[PDB]
Amino acid sequence: VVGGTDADEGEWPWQVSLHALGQGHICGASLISPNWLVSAAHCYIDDRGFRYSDPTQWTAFLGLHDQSQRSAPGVQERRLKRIISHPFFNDFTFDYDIALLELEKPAEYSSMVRPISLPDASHVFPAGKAIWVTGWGHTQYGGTGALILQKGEIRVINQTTCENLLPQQITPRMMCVGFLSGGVDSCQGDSGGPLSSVEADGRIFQAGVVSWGDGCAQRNKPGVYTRLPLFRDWIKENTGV
Ligand SMILES: *[C@@](O)(c1nc2ccccc2s1)[C@H](CCCNC(=N)N)NC(=O)[C@H](CC(C)C)NC(=O)Cc1cccc(CNC(C)=O)c1
Ligand SMILES: [Cl-]
Ligand SMILES: [Cl-]
Ligand SMILES: [Cl-]
Ligand SMILES: [Cl-]
Ligand SMILES: [Cl-]
Repeated sequence: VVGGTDADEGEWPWQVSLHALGQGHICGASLISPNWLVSAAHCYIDDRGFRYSDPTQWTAFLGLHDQSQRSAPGVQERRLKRIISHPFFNDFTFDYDIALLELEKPAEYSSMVRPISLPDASHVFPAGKAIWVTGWGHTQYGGTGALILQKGEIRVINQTTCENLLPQQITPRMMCVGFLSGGVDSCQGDSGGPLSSVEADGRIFQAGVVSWGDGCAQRNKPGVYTRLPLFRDWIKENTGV
């Protein structure tokens, strides 16, 4: 996250850190039930001789605040049993960039570990709506990740503007969220993490999944996120949640 600040301990208890292959934190995810996470399909693709598609190579850290304090009280580690990528996902256009991760053993809910609510299929997050993005990704494009979880407030951008800013790249599964002036954005290592939207009655719903962007925090180049309402039924069919 570029242009954000340190999250408070326990502030985003659905935010998960996914480590693989002894490389440390790679991608984010969100807790949606005791046994299931939502993430980005693109994080789980074999590449460069590393078998990122093998669920047995991953460790999920729940309740984590600081990557250098993985043994802090309340942090839970879980293995993955399987990774279900959306059947229409592909890594040419990155359309349908969403995956479901099954934990080998259930999370234990606490003040530090608890799920985020999924939005109904009919919900639309309108242009201008404030949304939070969180993660341990780079704090500058080309930079280095954050030890302490970062948060930043961004806003939904008009879909036609999004399409025009990123020509031939934005499908209707994608949503631009950020600022046209830049400054606050997700970045490399935030992929797969949730957008968290505070709704009118104070309830928080997941509003999307960090996917991609042209650089980070640049003017006219807001982050691109997978929309979540479209996938409510698919999530229910595959997880029971
Ligand atoms: C994710 O954090 C990560 N994705 C991977 C994939 C493999 C290993 C590790 C990680 S971390 C990162 C989030 C970036 C969010 N950026 C902003 N909000 N500004 N996603 C990426 O790095 C993705 C990964 C691909 C596999 C989807 N790539 C990009 O973000 C770069 C990019 C993708 C697609 C189009 C463009 C536009 N370029 C041009 C010339 O038009 C850039
Ligand atoms: Cl479950
Ligand atoms: Cl486990
Ligand atoms: Cl939406
Ligand atoms: Cl806008
Ligand atoms: Cl301009």
